[PDB]
Amino acid sequence: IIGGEFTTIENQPWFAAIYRRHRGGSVTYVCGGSLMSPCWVISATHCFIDYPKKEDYIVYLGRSRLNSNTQGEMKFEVENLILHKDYSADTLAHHNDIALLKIRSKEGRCAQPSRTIQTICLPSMYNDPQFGTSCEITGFGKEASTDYLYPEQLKMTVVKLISHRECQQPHYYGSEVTTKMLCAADPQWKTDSCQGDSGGPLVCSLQGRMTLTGIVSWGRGCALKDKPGVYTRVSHFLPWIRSHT
Amino acid sequence: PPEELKFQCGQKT
Ligand SMILES: N=C(N)c1ccc(NC(=O)c2ccccc2O)cc1
Repeated sequence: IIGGEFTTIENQPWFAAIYRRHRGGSVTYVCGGSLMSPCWVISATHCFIDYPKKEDYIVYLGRSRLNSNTQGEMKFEVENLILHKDYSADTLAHHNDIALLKIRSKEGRCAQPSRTIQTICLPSMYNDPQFGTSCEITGFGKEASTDYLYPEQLKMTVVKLISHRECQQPHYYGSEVTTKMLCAADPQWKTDSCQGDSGGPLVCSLQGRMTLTGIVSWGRGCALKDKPGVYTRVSHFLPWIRSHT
Repeated sequence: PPEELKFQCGQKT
């Protein structure tokens, strides 16, 4: 996240950190995700597409730091890895960029609630906040586009939803943005999601609940003027979500 | 009653 503040998992208890094992000994961060129900985490297909080997990923819940442990964290293996079949990537956009991970611990259970592990709510069919709404994003992604390392402390920031009319202006993204995407930016193009933040949540208050309104998907550069962050529009994937969980 | 019921989506404690 470019800008923002450092935070702790208690402020985003549904955030899930996904890593990949290289039996050579290292475990590297891949993407973020969100806990939907005890056994299901939702993220973005583009984080897995290149290596759909579920057995090589590890998912942690209740984590405030990237490579050190947090007291209360839970470790899970990926029992099922569901990618969208109509996922497609083009020069910038990722289409149908949503994925589901069914988790299981070594004891054979799913997540349990704690002050650091909670689920986030899903929107009602095709129901979104109106543009102008401030939503927050969280993640362990880059703090500057030129960095080649990820921060060790979790970060969060606030961005506002913008209209499709504004985002589809030729000098923003044109027709690369579809009705199945949402754009969110900082009025002053100072804070934004960036590389490493994919798969994580765009949370807004909708009908009185903190709802998973979007999943970090793509963007040109990070915090660039007229280049908003683009998110998968969760409200338009509810049937898909329901069919598999 | 079972742990799962304690989940309350969207609530920060
Ligand atoms: N400007 C933004 N809001 C933005 C830009 C890039 C990414 N992410 C990536 O490009 C990316 C690519 C591969 C793997 C993970 C990523 O986060 C996420 C957000």
